[PDB]
Amino acid sequence: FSQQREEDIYRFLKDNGPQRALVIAQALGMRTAKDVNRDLYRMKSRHLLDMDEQSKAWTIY
Amino acid sequence: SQQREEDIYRFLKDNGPQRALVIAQALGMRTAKDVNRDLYRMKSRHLLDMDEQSKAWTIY
DNA sequence: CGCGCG
DNA sequence: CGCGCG
Repeated sequence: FSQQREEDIYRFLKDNGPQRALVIAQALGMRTAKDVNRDLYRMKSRHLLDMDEQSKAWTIY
Repeated sequence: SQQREEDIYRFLKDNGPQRALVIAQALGMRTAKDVNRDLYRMKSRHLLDMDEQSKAWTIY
């Protein structure tokens, strides 16, 4: 987390719809999905986001 | 190849099947992540094998 | 290649 | 909790 990145993540998914972790990271200047996954799963635990297990895509809920 | 693999082999040979954490600490390192790259690299070459139940690596 | 895991 | 992942 660095630092309110979850806010940026939230804006991207809100404006671009359901996207995989790799696309989210690249849209924020990062390289791999590992750079944002701990954030995504932290937001998911707080019911901010949710992931479709089939498409591995993250969306706002 | 990277000499460390030879050291992992000797440890498993003398101490028997061990989990990745034990192997790493035996070679001076801290976590399993420090040796997992070598382990699976040796597995693909059929040097080692991991018991999926106990997660212990052995000579195969 | 899914990996979230500290 | 397996995770090797670049």
